[PDB]
Amino acid sequence: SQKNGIATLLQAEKEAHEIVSKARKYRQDKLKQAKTDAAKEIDSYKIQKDKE
Amino acid sequence: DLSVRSLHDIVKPEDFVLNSEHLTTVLVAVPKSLKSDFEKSYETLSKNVVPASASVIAEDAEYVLFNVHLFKKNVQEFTTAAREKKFIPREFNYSEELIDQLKKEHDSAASLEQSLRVQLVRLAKTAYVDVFINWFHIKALRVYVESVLRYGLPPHFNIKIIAVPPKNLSKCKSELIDAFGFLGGNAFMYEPFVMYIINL
Amino acid sequence: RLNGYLPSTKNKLLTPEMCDEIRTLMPTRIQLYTEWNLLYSLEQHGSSLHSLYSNVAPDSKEFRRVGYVLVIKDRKNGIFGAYSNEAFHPNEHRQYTGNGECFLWKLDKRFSGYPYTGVNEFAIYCTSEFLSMGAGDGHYGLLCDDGLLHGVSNPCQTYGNEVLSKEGKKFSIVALEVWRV
Amino acid sequence: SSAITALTPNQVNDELNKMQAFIRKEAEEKAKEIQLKADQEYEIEKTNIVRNETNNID
Repeated sequence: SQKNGIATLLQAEKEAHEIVSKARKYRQDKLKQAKTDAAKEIDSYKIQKDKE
Repeated sequence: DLSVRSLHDIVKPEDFVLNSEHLTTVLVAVPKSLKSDFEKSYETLSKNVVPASASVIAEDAEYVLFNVHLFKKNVQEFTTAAREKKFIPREFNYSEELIDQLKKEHDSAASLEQSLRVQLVRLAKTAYVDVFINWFHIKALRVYVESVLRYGLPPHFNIKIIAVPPKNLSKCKSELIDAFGFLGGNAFMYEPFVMYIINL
Repeated sequence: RLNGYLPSTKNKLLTPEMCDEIRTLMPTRIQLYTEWNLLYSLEQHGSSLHSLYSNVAPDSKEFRRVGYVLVIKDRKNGIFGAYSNEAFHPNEHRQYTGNGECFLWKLDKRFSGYPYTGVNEFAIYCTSEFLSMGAGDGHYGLLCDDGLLHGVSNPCQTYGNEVLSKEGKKFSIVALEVWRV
Repeated sequence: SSAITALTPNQVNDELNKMQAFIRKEAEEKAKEIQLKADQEYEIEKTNIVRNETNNID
């Protein structure tokens, strides 16, 4: 029989889909986090300059 | 044979591997005697070939149709190795409809072999009419020009047709030339005077 | 035993029954291959005679045995026309360019015809100002203006035809189509 | 015999395991590359935007 070896292959494909989703989501979250980090850094610099 | 010919109604999707990018299944035809040998040698024709996959799909009077589950890349390698091994793998695809289109093509062939035959009949008969008319017109012009060349000023030619059915065409030609060769001239008895044949 | 057309989304075209009926009378070897082509029309090609002549290019190299059919509707829906074997285009006044096998007709839901006769060969004519069919004593058998607005039809020796138009002596045009076969 | 097998019945599963293993390995490799690019972007566009902002606001 060959079906015995297709369930595991389907599970491998499913976890491949899950890990690509995870990787893309992590990339997007890192983009958002970098934008927020730059925003707060420029906020700090701006408050410094305007207080000066 | 079933394997070489279309397997439109023979093989079913379960014999294949669907919606899996890295896995597939081919259709194999095994000769009468090479059942066990191939069954113990089908996995060795390519790498990443899912072992323990042999399964009977169909058979004919000289072959038994098997199948092998293997990767997309290995299909070509297995097929070429089998072909060089005096072994014929089957050919098919997951059309899901080829059965009906192929029979419809056969029916269209059956309809056209009737229709085109009649149309060819009609065009051929009208051609045999008009082309033949032009053929007689051309020969009429031929006789006119030949009479003009060989004879003198005014047209008073007696253009006649004589048909000699039984095996007496050359004899009639001889009768005409010998009895009327002088018409073209004493030293011009090539034919003496104008005369032409229609091999109908 | 069937015919096809090639118009393009306009108000009025010709009917398939009419073409099936007319198919009866024309030289053989032409009725056999039956795929009619709309070479020119009045609706989607303007209303200029020059446009008509330009559209109908005497392109006979592919098939010099091609029938040309002109169908015209008079003022009061009286349909009629004629069949020609040569493309229409202005020529030198030397001679009428026309084979002695053309004919006229008065069609309707009641077909008729007037095959060419050997009495003469008149008014198979084509010029930049008019395009008329067989004639003789009295005006032409068929006539269309340079402007495609009025027409004249009368009996002629070239065809011995009757009067085709509902308004016999003269009339006006309301729609014209031309077909190539 | 309902099982046309020329070898032992568990080498099928061993090759199965190797197959899913390389699938997992390639998945991990692509995921790690995605993570690395997501890390380096984190810094490069952050630096670009903070630099140009700081400059114009200065």
